[PDB]
Amino acid sequence: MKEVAVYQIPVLSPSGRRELAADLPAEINPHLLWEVVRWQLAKRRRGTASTKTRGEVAYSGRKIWPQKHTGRARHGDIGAPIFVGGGVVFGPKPRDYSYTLPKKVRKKGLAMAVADRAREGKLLLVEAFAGVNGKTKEFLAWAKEAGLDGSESVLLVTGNELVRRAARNLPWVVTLAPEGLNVYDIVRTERLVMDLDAWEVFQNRIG
Amino acid sequence: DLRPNPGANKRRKRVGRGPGSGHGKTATRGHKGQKSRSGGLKDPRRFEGGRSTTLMRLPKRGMQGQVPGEIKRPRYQGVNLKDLARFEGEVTPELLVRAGLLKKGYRLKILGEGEAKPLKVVAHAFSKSALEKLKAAGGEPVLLEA
Amino acid sequence: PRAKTGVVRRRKHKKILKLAKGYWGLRSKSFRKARETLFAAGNYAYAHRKRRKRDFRRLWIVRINAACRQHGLNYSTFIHGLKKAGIEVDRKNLADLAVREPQVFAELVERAKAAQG
Amino acid sequence: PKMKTHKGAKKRVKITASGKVVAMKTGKRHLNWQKSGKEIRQKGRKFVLAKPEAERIKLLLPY
RNA sequence: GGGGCCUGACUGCGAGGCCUGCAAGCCGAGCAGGGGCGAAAGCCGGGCCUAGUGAACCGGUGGUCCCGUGUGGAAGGGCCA
RNA sequence: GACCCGGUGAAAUUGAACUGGCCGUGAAGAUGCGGCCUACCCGUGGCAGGACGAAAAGACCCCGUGGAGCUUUACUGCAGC
RNA sequence: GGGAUGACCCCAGGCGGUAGGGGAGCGUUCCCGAUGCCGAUGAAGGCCGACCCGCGAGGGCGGCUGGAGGUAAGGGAAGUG
RNA sequence: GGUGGAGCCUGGGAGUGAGGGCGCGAGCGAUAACGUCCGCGUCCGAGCGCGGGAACAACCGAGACCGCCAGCUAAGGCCCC
RNA sequence: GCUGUUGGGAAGCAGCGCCAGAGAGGGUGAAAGCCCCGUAGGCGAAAGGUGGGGGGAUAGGUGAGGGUACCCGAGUACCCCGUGGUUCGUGGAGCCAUGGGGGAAUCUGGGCGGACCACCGCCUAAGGCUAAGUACUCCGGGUGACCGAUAGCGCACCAGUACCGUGAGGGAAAGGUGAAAAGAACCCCGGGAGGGGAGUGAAAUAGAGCCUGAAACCGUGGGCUUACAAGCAGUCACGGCCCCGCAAGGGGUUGUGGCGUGCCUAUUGAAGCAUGAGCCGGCGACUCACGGUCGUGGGCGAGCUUAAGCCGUUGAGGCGGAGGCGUAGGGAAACCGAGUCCGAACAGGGCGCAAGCGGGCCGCACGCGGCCCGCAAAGUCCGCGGCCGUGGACCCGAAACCGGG
RNA sequence: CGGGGGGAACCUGGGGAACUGAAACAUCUCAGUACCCAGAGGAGAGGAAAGAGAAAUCGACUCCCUGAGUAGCGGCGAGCG
Repeated sequence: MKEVAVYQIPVLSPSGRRELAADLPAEINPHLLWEVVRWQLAKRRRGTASTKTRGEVAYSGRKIWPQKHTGRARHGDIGAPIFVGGGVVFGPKPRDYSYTLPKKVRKKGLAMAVADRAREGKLLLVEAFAGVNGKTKEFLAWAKEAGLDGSESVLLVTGNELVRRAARNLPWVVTLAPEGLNVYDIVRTERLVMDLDAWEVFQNRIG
Repeated sequence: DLRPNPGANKRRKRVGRGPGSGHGKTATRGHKGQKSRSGGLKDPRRFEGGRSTTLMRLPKRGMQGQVPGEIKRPRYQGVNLKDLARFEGEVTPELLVRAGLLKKGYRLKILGEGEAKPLKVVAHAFSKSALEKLKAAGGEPVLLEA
Repeated sequence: PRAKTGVVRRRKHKKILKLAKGYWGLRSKSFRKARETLFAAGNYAYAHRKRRKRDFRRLWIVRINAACRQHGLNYSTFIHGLKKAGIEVDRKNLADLAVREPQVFAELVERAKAAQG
Repeated sequence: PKMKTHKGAKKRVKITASGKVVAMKTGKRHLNWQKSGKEIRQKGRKFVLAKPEAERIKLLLPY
């Protein structure tokens, strides 16, 4: 049971330490985490796979030939499922793969993700952004002078568009926003960075 | 936690049951190998034989209702002071519904077993015997609704 | 997704076609004809592996007989000597002594029929 | 779509707490003309088995 | 087989069982109510015994404390026979 | 016409064949199992006994709570009168 | 029963099987993994292989063809043999 | 006594409700049928897997996890094939 | 953003830089943020629709007591008969519609509140009009755990064509050279078609229905093998012959001898002279949706949980307790309640309930409080899986019925 | 001044099946579905209570979630709702 979060040197004041609740490395359950991911990656499914059944094919019902004395196998309409001109048995139908995952679990799984990011140390919440002004060149520097060399795909979660503006167009960087704080991104990214305003809401959401 | 490893727990068993091949549930398709199971059987929840279903038993429930419909009526949902000793102070429906029982289930009685805490219990009717337990310190709100 | 047949089939097919090389007519050009022929080949072997084990017991006994008969006795009596005498040895297979070492074989016979005297 | 309760069953057999199916004893809606009080009387409720199991399956939505 | 009183060819129940796929069929001491016959012990919930029979649904007559579509009462039902 | 030669060149059929006879046997009518008898390899023109030969998911019979046409003092309706 | 839980070894039993119940695996297509990794020094496909791993379904590896796509672990879906 | 792929209770999923030969005890039949119906048992079904019986579902022997150029046998055999 | 390097061709590999609100994607001789078209981001209409989203303009509407008792939608209300609508199938059948007969009234009116009547209430029929929220997709765009030329629309291609039918109608097959035509001058055989060189190309077994080129099927050449033979075509055991190896050893072939009754389906029973199949390749059959019920992985438990939709994204989520299951059951019901029903019954009996704890650990009050745990007393919510129900519900297949032509 | 004729689906009104289901089948189901006809439009219909139904209540209508497989309807069958 350990819980201590980092915080980059704000303006000219040393690295401040801040922490609270079983938010940091508490008791992680991989399962719960994975289920919240399917839910995310799933409910984001388009679901537009369609096929025309025999009732739906553009052929006729007229009986190809007579049920008897033809010396040919018996048949109905060309549309039947066998036959090359096909019909398709149990083909795909437009449908929603989106279910309702328990809301209380959509949280314990949000906190737990911002937990295995803390214990690893890859967690880190800032407050200032000297080289902001919405320029990549500007941002790219701000990282080096922080610990963000580019060797660890990062997740940026700050309520400041000006900053996104930069982080955005970077490979190893995954922009975002506070309200959109999920688990699929936290996990896909090696290192997580969060502002104290987007962090401010984090808990208002968790508890 | 690494990206490629949150993996399904130890029992997601996507293992469906395809019934077509040489070994396993197969050919005649895992199950059936006779006939009258090719696109449907009759039930059997309640059907077949061709005989008296088991519908030989008669209707007691004498009052299946006329055609106008069921008759409007005050519905009483009794509660146990047993489950009532979970909180103290003022005990009235509303603080009761959004709490435990009732849930707009119309009116509220009150009876239960077990020890009763010496307070006020605002109910619509009290069960004789289970009211002598409130004769050992408590309240007795009655009627209401208008 | 649409799991079209494609590659998969054509592979298992030429896999049987391979097991079926050297067969007569279509027994080797037709998957089906092949498939069958192989099943027969499947049990014919299995059974003959057990037959082979009985096959050679015959070879041996016939020889063993022919050898200790031109010497003086039969196979019935000969195996009873090497048994009463107690020489639970030879093993009809190793009775190739009748083929290689007649001097060593003849010895066994002599100490075999003697087991009766 | 959804499932429909079986009114026929709903109208003649009651399902109790233990999950048991209970219905009247069949044999007295008119048979009678003289049946020794014992028979004509002896008619409260009763059970079934493997059979009530089949019932409950039709009184789902009505639990 | 005959005689004298009689109505237990009871109401409310039913321990425990025979039988059995289901539901049916069958036996039943014992407790209460109110009785018959007997001095009493006691016996009587039809018949020496095994055939003389028909789920449910729909309706009919009684009864009855139950429900009565805003209320009172109805119409119509439910329950017991 | 058929037969031989040059020219063009189909068809139903078709599990795969390295496809003989006799007693016997076997799901009771075997080229294909058993025993014995015969028997070099490949064709061409013929004959039709067998391959339960081809063809047609028997037109007979039965079965299906199958279907249609027809009848009538079958049931139940309707046109019409 | 060992028990440094060591699913790695011992002791003794079992292992024909249709309809069927149950248990673990193999391959196919698409998805996350992926702004990553294989690639013209040669992809996927194909053609051979007496070699290597699995009981099997399969999987590797090598030569030839071919000339531009392919996609691990770990999982997820389904027009899956 | 009996620790057995025995039992007993609860629950998920079944298939099967066309059986066949043989022996024994019956009926039917003509103490005829590879007949027919019951009863006890067995085997085939599903053991057309292996040995014997010339060949041969059910008769004798015997329950086939794999491999062996090793041995003892069962039934049935030991003149040749 | 140039250069060197491999090569037919760099974007590959390599050295050193750079833009980025723009590292979507497509193309370029292969695989490129920085080379080409694009992208983020930001401008744009003389003309034609769109247009209260924003202001005007008017249209049009503007008042309360107290007395009369003049008007308040007619073959109508209403009643009866015949029907239809509604959950309502003759039912106790009202209500709303109306084909037929009869047939008012103007608020002390009249319709309704499921016959009817009496109370108590509700609303004003027989004249119209009425935005927005809802339904659909020929066309336009945008995404896809959508298909990839037997797929996907019937049609990727001059297809509703060819072709078939008198007609309604039916209804196809058919994509791919290469980076680039550089698509082969000319010469040789030939009438031509075809080919042989030369020539183009990195490649011509990429040469023009030309990438890949599988299997069936048809040929040439070679190795082993057969004309005294007998068989579901193989298998086992030796042996000859050919062949890669340094060799133990291994291939290909088949001469003898041993042993063998195809596959599938259906069957008491099939090699069966029962069914099905010429052979190869490809298409080809247990699915999804919503309820239900068991199992099972997690979440939380006197509880659990959202639905439509609203603010958010545009592969990011929240909110939303209407509502639903559970917390109590008995009875036909009134109803009573750890009870209840039958009953006269502090007889009986039928459904009912009575539900905990190994104990981690702890305030060090010589109290086990009581958190927590297996997850329960006890359940719910989501996932996955078996089976059930409604759906064409495993795929083919009728003879037939009906409607419009 | 207007109409006529056309328009994939959608829409309203006027007509309106049978197969099926009930394991036969008449009422019931399928079903006011398919289909024919008329009209209208980017929508259409509906629309300001002679409404609801028990609350000193509510206050156009359309539309979605619930209520709800409820109340009932039902050869009280199937099944409808």
